[PDB]
Amino acid sequence: WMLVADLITLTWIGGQPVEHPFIIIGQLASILYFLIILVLMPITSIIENNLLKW
Amino acid sequence: ATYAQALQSVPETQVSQLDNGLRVASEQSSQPTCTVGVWIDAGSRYENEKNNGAGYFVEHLAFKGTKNRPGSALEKEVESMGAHLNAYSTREHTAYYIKALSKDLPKAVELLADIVQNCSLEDSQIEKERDVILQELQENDSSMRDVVFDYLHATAFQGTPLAQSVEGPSENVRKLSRADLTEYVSQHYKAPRMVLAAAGGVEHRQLLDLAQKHFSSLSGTYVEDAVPAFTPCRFTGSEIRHRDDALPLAHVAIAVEGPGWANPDNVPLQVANAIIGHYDSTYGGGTHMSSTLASVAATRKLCQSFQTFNICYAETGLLGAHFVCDNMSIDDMMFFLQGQWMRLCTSATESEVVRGKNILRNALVSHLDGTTPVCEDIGRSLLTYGRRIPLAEWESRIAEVDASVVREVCSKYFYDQCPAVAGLGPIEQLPDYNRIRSGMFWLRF
Amino acid sequence: PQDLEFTRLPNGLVIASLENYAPASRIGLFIKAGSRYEDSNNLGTSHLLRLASSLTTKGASSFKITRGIEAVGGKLSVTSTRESMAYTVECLRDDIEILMEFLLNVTAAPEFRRWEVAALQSQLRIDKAVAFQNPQAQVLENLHAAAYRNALANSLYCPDYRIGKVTPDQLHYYVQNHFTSARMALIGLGVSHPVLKQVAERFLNMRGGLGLSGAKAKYRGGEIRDQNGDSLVHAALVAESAATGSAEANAFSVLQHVLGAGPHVKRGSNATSSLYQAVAKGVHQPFDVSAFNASYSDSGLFGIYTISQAASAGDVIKSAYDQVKAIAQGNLSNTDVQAAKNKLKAGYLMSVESSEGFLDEVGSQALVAGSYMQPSTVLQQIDSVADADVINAAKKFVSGRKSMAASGNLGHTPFVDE
Amino acid sequence: MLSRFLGPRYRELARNWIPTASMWGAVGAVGLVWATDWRLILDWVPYIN
Amino acid sequence: AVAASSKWLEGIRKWYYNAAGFNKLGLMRDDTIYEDDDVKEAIRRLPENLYNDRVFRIKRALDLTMRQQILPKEQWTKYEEDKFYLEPYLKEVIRERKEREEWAKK
Amino acid sequence: MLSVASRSGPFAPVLSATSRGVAGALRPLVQAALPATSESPVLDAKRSFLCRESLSG
Amino acid sequence: TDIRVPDFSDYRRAEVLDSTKSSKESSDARKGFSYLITATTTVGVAY
Repeated sequence: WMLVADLITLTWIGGQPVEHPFIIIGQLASILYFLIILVLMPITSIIENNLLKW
Repeated sequence: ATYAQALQSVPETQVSQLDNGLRVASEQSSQPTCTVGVWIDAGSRYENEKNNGAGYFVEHLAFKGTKNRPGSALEKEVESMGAHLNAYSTREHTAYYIKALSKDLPKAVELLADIVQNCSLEDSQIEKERDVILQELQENDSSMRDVVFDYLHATAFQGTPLAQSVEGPSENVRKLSRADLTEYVSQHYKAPRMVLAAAGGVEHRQLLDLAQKHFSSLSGTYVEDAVPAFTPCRFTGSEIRHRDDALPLAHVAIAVEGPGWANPDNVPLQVANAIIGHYDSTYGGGTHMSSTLASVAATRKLCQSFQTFNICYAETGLLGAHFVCDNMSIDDMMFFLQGQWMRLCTSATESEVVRGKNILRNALVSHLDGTTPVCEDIGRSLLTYGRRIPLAEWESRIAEVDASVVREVCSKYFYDQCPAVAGLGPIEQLPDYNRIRSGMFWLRF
Repeated sequence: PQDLEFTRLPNGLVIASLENYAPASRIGLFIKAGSRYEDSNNLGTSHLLRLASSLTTKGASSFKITRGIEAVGGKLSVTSTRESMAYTVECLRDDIEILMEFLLNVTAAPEFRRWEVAALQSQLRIDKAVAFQNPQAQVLENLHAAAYRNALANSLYCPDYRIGKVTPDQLHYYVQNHFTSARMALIGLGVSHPVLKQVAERFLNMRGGLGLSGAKAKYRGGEIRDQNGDSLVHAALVAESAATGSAEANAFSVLQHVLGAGPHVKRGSNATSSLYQAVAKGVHQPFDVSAFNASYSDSGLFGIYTISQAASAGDVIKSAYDQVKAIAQGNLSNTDVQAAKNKLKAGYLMSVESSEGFLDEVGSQALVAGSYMQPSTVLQQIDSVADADVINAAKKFVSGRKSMAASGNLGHTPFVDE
Repeated sequence: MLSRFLGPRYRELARNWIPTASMWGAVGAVGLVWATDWRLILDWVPYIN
Repeated sequence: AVAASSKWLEGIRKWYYNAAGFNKLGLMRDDTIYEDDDVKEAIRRLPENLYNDRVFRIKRALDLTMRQQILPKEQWTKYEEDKFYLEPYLKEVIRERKEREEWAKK
Repeated sequence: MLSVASRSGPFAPVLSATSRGVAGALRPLVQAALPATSESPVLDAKRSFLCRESLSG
Repeated sequence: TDIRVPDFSDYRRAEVLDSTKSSKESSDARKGFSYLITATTTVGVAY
């Protein structure tokens, strides 16, 4: 649900003009879309594997 | 104490020769029994279409009485000392041999010389050996493996003497006279074409003087003595299909043309066939076996058995495989077998070649166990190589085979070549010859 | 040279080794087990045990046993009689130490896992149907059931109702009670005697003595007839004779070769076989006839075996039985006795030529008698058999109670009381 | 954990297959310019102009 | 493998067992595993009484999810009563796969 | 003293790991084969009888 | 054994009618001929 809220942010930013608050927000949200799928999701499944004693 | 040191302490073979050209060979091994016999260059490839059942007819009359010991008197003498008589006939060789006690050696050599020189082909034993041979032919038709290898020779060597069968057709058996058998012995049972071999508790000096006492009256050179002409035989890619749906299983044999006896390519081609292997449904190994075709057929229950062969003649041969399966499995067995031939022409690894070399070393020493297989190896190596190749020489040829040698020799004999196919039984799912011929080359390499 | 080195261990194990200088080696373990030691509740356990030598053990998995033996080109085989089982390993001289380790895991620490034993039950049906394509095999299993009430009447193959129901607990119980060190012998053929001994001190932690006494076999004079659709009639007719390792057993071995025990010449007419000549006087059709001899540790069987056509089967059995009656009333020449001693002497020396026959011969002597005897001693015991003892062994057959088994079209085959 | 490439026997994986491919990384510089209507290798030789 | 956090890290394990909710459907931990090829070989090797227990527990949980309901709280699977019935059979299947893979490269 | 194969007639089965199953010693005893028409039938679970056990190498 | 292949001489190529050899040799010739007759077709359908 953090990934769904990240795609709502990019839909709002993409209809805004290219100004001061909508460049630092629109480029950090572009980073977090790739950080969740590639890095954060495989590490969190391994942490949940250790907590269930397998 | 070492396998290398044990190959040095094997006793050697001593060869001699008489004035007529007869060779005499022995191996002494310090045991109270022995095996002595006579090996002849004769067979069905020396017969034409008029006398194709001549050499197999003569092997039947060989123990039925000679001039000195008529009728059953030969059989009473062999049995009363506890000895055994045996014989066989292939397409190129003929043998008679005796297993006896090593102190009965002078009597054993005397009986063998009377069998091959003075055998009576009496006209009442003929016309009663015809019906025995005619009934034996009907018994051979129930053996599916013997029928399908006769089909493979008849289609690979179509218009040559090498396509004939050993037994000969049934119309020849009905008409072979006494005159045709006496011409067969005079033309073929000749002393430079014969070998007297012995293994066991034998001294070579004793066998040589027994050979001079009983065999010296053999004709050395002949009347007009023309050189025995050797017509070679060519290979033809072809197929023969015998469809019979009432039989429960199907037999299929396929081969390409292989090398002759004295070709040095024979040793790495036997390392290669030992990687494919053999399988049978009574094996305990099953799905864990090293051979890929054996492990697949055990997991999916594809066949009853398969085997690979290496048949050699003087100038040519057959190199292939034979399998038995049900009517729904022929297309899958042919697909996996042809994929293993192409995977040795390319891609053959060093770890497969180490296993295949260990199999061939074990099969060579396991054959030479007992006086009868040692004596047969002496008698047919002198007709084939002109000498006995010792076990230390076989090991140095095996040790120089590696993975790149196997890839070169398999590509030479298998890759993009026309095979010969034979099939018998419920064979509607045996693939078309165009689809079989396309299986001998790849898309990539 | 170096004839044999024979040794008893303090736990009862027999070790024998002969040092060849042959490139191959052979190791065999011989056990007093087999079908005579099972009872009516576990029939067929020793047939499944014979088929289970590749399964997972405690020291090696089933993958490593198949791959590890095939990597050096070796073999592993099991052979069984009613009284013994034998585990054999062969390879080249430099590979023998790692195949000796596989042989000790199979026989001294097996696991019988549930899913592996359950997958092997269908192999019992394949193995029995292959063996029963020979008509001799089922006739000889019916003959032991007709002759005994117990303990030699059990078949070498599993009964049909029992296929699918041999359990892992039965296999564990059979090995625990019958694979013990005082019932075992270890025979080597290309290995030195110190190497086999420290091999042997790696299976003595369990299996310390004798496990279970078997029941003594009791003779039954029965008869089993099996009508089917075969083209020829197979029949056998026996009586009780003598146990192995006695002076009367040697007289029955000579009597077998007087009568006829197989052919010597290829496609010969069997001129010295007195059984074959007496049948062929009145019968002018295809047949075969032989003398049968089976010797065990506490009993034995001796008789005749005929193969004939259906309409001629009564004539073949009656003329074969009449020839044995002539020997029992004194008609016996010393020329025929001396010719029979030559076939028995030469056949024993020829059966010990190969490595396979020599290793089996040392293994049977170690379990039955617990010693080794040179073949010069065996050849003098055959020489001491007199003409009066051959006539007296044919009188024990003629006056003894008979057993019979037949198969084929039995419309002209006589009953055992007729 | 794709260590099936890392083995001491299948190093000859790539030694029986690359002698096929001695030109096969440059067949686009031999074969595609047959249809591109460019001059990639058309200056290399006086074969073609 | 820390002795100072022996009880603290067992508190996070017991918390995660209740936050996950297969125990509310009456399931054990080995009921919820994803069935790849090694898991499907371990199910085939189970004894007949443990196989039949697993099949009924899964069917009862699929029927509860169809109705969007859970079990009464006295019928939930306890944390220190969950039996890892599949774990000895699965460790042996994987060890056999890794043995056939070292052999294929050596 | 001796084996059951020396005093020939009682039979024995074998199982191998890489070879075929064999039954008995004197069960195919011969000169029933020189008398005419002894046919070994076609089988449904058929086996190889020479079974590599006498191969030349 | 009464079964033999019927004669194929009025279908054979010229190099394999001698019936004595040309088993292994003159085999690269007769299939290298019938591979050229198809290899022109692919460059004939390339263009």
